[PDB]
Amino acid sequence: PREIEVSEPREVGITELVLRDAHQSLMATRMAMEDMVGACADIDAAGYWSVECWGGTTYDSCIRFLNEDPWERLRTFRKLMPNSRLQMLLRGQNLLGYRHYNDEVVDRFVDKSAENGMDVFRVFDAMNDPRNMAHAMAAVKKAGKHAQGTICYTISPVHTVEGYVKLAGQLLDMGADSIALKDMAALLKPQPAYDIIKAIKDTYGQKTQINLHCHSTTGVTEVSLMKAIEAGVDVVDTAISSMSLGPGHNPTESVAEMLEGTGYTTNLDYDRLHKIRDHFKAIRPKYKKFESKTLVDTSIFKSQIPGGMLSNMESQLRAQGAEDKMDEVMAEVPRVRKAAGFPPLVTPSSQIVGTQAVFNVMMGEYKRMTGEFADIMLGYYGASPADRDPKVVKLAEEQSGKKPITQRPADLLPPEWEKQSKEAATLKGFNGTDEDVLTYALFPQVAPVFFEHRAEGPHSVALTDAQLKAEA
Amino acid sequence: PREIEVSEPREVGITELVLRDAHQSLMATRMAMEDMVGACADIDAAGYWSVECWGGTTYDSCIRFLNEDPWERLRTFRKLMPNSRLQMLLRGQNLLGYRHYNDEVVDRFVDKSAENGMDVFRVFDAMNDPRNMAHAMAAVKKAGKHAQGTICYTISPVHTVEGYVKLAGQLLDMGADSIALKDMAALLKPQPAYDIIKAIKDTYGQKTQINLHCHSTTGVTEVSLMKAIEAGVDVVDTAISSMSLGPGHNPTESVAEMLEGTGYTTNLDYDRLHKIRDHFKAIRPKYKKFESKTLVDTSIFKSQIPGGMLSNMESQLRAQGAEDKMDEVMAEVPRVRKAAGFPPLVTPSSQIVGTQAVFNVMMGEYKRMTGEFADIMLGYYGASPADRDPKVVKLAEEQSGKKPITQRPADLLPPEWEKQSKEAATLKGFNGTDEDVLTYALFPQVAPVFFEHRAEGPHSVALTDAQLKAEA
Ligand SMILES: [Co+2]
Ligand SMILES: [Co+2]
Repeated sequence: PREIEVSEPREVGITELVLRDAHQSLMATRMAMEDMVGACADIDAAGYWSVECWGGTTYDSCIRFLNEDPWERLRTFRKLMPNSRLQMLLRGQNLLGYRHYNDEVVDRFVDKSAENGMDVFRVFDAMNDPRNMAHAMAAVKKAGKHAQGTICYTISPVHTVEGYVKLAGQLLDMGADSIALKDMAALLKPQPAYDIIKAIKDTYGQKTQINLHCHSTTGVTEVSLMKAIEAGVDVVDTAISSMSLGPGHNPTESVAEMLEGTGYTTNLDYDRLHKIRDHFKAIRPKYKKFESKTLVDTSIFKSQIPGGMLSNMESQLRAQGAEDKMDEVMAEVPRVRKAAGFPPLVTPSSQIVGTQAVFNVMMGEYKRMTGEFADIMLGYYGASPADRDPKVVKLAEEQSGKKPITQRPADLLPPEWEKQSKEAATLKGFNGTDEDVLTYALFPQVAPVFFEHRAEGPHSVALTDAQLKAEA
Repeated sequence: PREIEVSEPREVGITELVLRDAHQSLMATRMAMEDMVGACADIDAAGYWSVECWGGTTYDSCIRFLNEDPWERLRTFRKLMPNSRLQMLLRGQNLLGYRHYNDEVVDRFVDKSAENGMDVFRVFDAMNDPRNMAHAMAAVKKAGKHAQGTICYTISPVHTVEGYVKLAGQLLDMGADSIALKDMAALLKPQPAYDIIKAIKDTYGQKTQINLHCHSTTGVTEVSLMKAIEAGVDVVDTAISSMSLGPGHNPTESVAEMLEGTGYTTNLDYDRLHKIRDHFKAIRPKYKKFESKTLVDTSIFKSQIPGGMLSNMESQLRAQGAEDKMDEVMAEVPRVRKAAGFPPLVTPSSQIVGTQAVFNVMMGEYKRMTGEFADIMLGYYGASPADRDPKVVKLAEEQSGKKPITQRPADLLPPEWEKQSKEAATLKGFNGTDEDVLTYALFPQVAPVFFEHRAEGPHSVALTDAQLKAEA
């Protein structure tokens, strides 16, 4: 009988994700605003450390499918949840956009987010390249808001506890007010959860604030949450029980209840949590057309491939006849990833790698690369966790005509704000605010159609109470 | 920074529940035999410590809804899973029946179960009265099979770690080959899971075999499983991922994967587990008409009332108009339970207490008691964990005319085998075996209808592949 050191009795902070990541993961970010605002009061009085309610795919979803202005959604939340720390997910130099943007666009986006009420900015990069997060972090500090540097967790031959402790130091070196360990594919097991959270605390000290964001996709992360807390994690992200599990997250009430008697405790009001649970439990059924159909999947521990990525490929394979070659492409991924430097397999890396893996089982190994893949191999998306296969790099140099870069990609981007400003100002509907110019800069394709319909007001693509009853 | 003692690195045994409890909890025990046998080979080679595949509600379900002979199902499993230890759930002196039976019926039932292949018998009692489990345990030892004494976990003012360690000793005192901690309502939290499993091991020694059966109804039991393993639990019950969570159990693959690096390990073959997962993942959809619609519910931690019990009452309340008195009956339960001696709230105690609670909010407090309730208060179902309110006892004595007893109820039951034998032998279809006589003794009402249709062969009340496609 050995022994395990655990942190002193203490409160554990909880961030509620129901308003953003939960519906983004369980119902394709289609959650309408009218189905959320009725819980904002209770959520505000629940006792959460922070409430994730913006950023991520919600901006896209708002203008693309709900005819809703993300900014207006941010202002209503700021108003309905006055005492809460609002939190968002922002993908560094990419913001919530489709590409890297010149620093001047980042400054404004952060600026307006803060100005409209955002308090905590979780800045992250798919490649885990601290340089892509650098300027975003700065803008956040400039606006006097909380800058949370993010480490996208993943499993690979080059990812080690030491490798994560180093990244933490870089994030702190660039002024991170706290470090977020983000595990979107529920790959973080219990021992690793404990060792990593302990290693960071031991190296930079107990005052270092760390927030653990784990999905429940594989079904082992709630145990990791307990281990992270024993290791001393400061805040853990959860989703209200009526909106949890599956590709979602662990249950807030479940994570709050499991601690009774451990010496660890949460600052949550269970009666409030109970109102928020019922609120979404009544609403969720209307979103049945967008739910996933797998509650637990551990396959990723053997294949390194996340369901969303696996399926996306399977379709590409049928849409091209002989898909049965799935077994072949499922074996090419590991090799393609390695070539790219073992980037964490999250959007967009996951589709970039997945797709390329197909063009390797199809035409031939790198006989032809997509423009996106070539861009990763050449460094236009940043630095990889491990050096990329010089061979495949050269091949990309020859197939693209672009030369490899190794410095922060945005270092080559020219000012564009003025160019954006003018362009958006010619679209019917444009209201003149920077907010709208950002909308156009982030979604050039949708900004037009949205600016023209916005006056109609937001909508819902969910079933109506009528459609619901008429179905069953 | 304090420290927590954990058991030495070691293998943890796993019992698969997919074949019995999983479908009993997720799809009203309607799982057809033709939808299970195709996984028996893989399940047999998976590496499970035991495979729960009989007993519980499956006997009833077989003869009542599937026109299937439980005994034939037991013989096919014994044949398709030759190298596995088969396990079942048997409710002591009640067997799988509707009442206590004279010892001679228990002897035969166990006898035939063993003779038809059952290896591990999990004997338990709703009231946790060791005397009701006593003879069943004996019969199991007589037949040279594994006798697992069961402790139904629950939370109440009189249930303590000490109180459970005592029960364990009684179970061992009556020859238990191992102790099963059964938590049907997912009430077992992590610290309690650790303390109880440690207290038992510390008191009777490390060789004492303990199996932990936890449901996932509240969403905190997988963390309890980790704590039980650190405390030294020997075997934990899980359900294959495509048939888990909700009122079900934790995911077998999830519980197997979360241990990597802890020093704890399982003896499971992940590829086999992968075939069993897909097998049930393809079949499960056909049982959609019987699924529950709540994945996580922690309400029971505040109300002591399990969803199934809560709903059952709510219907009784509407079926009697003013149900809105739910808030009243939900407050009477605690008081009614206390009166009965705080019995664990599982079948049948839960309905007996729930119903009576209504007749207390309706007619008046105990103005009228059901015959079942009177029976609990008088002791015809056995001893309660804590002494019953002498007042309410007297009231039952007066309303029933029955006198209170305190000795094992079966001590007053006369031989009945011969009486059963004759009676069943007059039913059209009866095949003459003791097996059939038992069927009649356990389900007098159904034995007739089943004995007459059995020749038609088993059926399925699930959707057909055709009905499935035609629906969506
Ligand atoms: Co997430
Ligand atoms: Co059970």
